Amino acid sequence: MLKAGVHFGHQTRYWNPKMKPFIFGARNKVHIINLEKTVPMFNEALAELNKIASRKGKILFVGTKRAASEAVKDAALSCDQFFVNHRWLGGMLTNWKTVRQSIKRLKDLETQSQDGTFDKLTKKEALMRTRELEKLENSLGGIKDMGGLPDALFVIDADHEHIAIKEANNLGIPVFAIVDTNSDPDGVDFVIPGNDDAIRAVTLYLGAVAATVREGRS
RNA sequence: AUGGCUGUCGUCAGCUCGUGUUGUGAAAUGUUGGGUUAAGUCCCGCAACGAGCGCAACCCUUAUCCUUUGUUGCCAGCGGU
Repeated sequence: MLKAGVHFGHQTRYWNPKMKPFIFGARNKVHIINLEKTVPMFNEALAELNKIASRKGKILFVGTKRAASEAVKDAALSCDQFFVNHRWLGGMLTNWKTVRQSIKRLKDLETQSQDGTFDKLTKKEALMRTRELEKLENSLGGIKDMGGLPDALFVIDADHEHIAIKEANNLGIPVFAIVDTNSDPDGVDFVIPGNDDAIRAVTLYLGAVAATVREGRS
C-alpha cells in the first residue's frame, strides 16, 4: 500500500526493449522504472493474488538469488505458504511426479533422522544420510509440505528465474513477477516493474505480498 | 538353417531404458561441463528427473590375533628313559 520508498529502478546493462513502456530512464546511463506505472501494476497483483489467496490456494514464492534468501523463507513462512530459495530444480512443476518421490524421500529421511534409527549400524553412512538431508532440505525446502502443484507462482526475478516462469506458463499457473529493466514479460500474467536485486526493495516488496496473502477479514 | 557350450575385442569401462524437454525429422538430453577416481568412481554444476545391466561390495584363498576341541597331530614344563 505504501509508496515504493527506495529502489527507483536499475540495470544500465542488457536492458530489454519490451520494458520500454515501464521506463522513465534518465540518470547516469542507468534506467529508472516509472513507479507511477508500478503502483497500479503492483496493486493489481495484490488484488488478484489476494483473490486466489482467499480461495485457499498455494502460492510458491521463488527466491533463488541472494539476498532473496532468507527473505522468501521469512515471507513465505510468515504465511502458511511455500517457497524455493536455493536452486530451483529444472522441472519441479512440469514433472512434479518425480519430484513427488524426492519429497517423499525427504519426509522419510527426516522421520528416520530426528526420531528413528539414525545412530544405527554406521557412522559414515549416517553422516552420508544426514548430508542427504542437507541437500534435499535446501533444494526441496518449502515445497516439501505442498502436496499439490500450486495455484499461483510469485517469482522475484524474471530473467534469473526464467525456468520457473516457463513451466508455470507451460502448466497454466498465474505468474506474478517483479521484472527489472533487463527482464522480459514472457508469460508473466501480472508483471510488476520493479527492482529485483535490492534487499530493501524485495523486503518491502515481499512484505506487501506476504501481508496480502494472510490478510484476514476476521 | 539351429540350440547348448566356447574364443575374442576385454575385467576394456562402458551399454541402455522410462518419464520429461529440444528438433519437421534421423535423433539429442540425461551419459556433456569443473575437479577426482582403478572405475559414467564420487562430489559439484546443469532441461533434466530417475532406473537397469556393468564398476565397487557380498564369495574363495592368503597375511595377524582370540575362543573351542585336541586324535593319528604337538612337546613348553614335568618323571625315568
